[PDB]
Amino acid sequence: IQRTPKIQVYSRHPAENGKSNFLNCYVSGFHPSDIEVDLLKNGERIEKVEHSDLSFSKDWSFYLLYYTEFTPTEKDEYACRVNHVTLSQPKIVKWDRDM
Amino acid sequence: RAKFKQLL
Amino acid sequence: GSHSMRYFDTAMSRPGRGEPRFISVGYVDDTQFVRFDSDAASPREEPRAPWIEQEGPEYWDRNTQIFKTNTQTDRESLRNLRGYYNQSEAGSHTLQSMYGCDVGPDGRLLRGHNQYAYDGKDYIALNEDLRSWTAADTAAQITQRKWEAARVAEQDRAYLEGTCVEWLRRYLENGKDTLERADPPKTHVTHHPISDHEATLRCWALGFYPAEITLTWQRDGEDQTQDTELVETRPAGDRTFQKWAAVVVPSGEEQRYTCHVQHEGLPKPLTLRWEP
Ligand code: NA
Repeated sequence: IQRTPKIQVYSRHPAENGKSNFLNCYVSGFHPSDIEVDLLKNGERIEKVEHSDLSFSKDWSFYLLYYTEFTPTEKDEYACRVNHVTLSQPKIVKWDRDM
Repeated sequence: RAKFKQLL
Repeated sequence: GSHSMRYFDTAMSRPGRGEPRFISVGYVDDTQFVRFDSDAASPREEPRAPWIEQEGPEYWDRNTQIFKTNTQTDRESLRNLRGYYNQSEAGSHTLQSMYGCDVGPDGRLLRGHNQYAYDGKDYIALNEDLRSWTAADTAAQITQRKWEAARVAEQDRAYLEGTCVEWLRRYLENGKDTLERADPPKTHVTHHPISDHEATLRCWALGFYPAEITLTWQRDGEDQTQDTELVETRPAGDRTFQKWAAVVVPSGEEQRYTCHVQHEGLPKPLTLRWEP
């Protein structure tokens, strides 16, 4: 009766340290639609993150894109934190340039 | 262009 | 060269937190062109595509009227569905619908769609004939008999064969520079050692539109479906999409693997290998 979200964290453009880009967290395949998504910079919530309009795939599972401008560096760590009824605790997925 | 939906 | 117009509607009750939220988002292929959200603070400006701007305020008014009526209809439908399933007033429930049409490169109707789901489960669908219904259960049979009595299929058919096709064709014309442009994937292969013994080959597709794409790995020319990790196609935020496919290969055997890419924007399909 419920479907847990898939989560991908990635950049809009190929990551280049020092160059402005967009950080994306795509949550998909979930049901029901209630969901909480944060983007993190060094463990802390990024403010004013925007998101797409609630839609779904032809199998009825919901998807949302959360996004914010960011300038990647060697040291800064980014991640996406997701909560949904199917999750006992928030799930954190780290941004990895190679994914 | 949207469609008028019907009552279920 | 084929295209689709589709509306994806979600109505969700929230007892104790006001009336059910209704949101309808309209797409031409993978381009959202309209949104109506009953929770939006100021409509407008709810987003609309550029090539929608030229249609004028009467067009906006008409669509807004339909969305507002749909909001009420879906709220009443949610009340009916609660009863059909003997459900309590305490829980949240979700009614979703998809409707619209597919056309070919010549703009002719391929088929229409009008179907629903309740709480994530298929509920009722207009059949491809645009005349008859398929109901999933005894609750949806109630809807089916109501829709049969009111000759609803006939109304849906008129929209799907008429309005839907005529407006999709218009949008395609007016938005031809984007809607009828396929952007091919930019592709490359990366190599990621796991151990002394094996490494991941990851084949990337970036910057493509529309979202439909085929990305596969072969070993010695044989499909590696079972051994390939294929992530879901994902939006970049600039209208384009991204995808990758990965295989784990034995050290030194990388040249036996080929990545294959098909997409509407490519003059011809790609074959790629790791290039160290
Ligand atoms: Na709906």
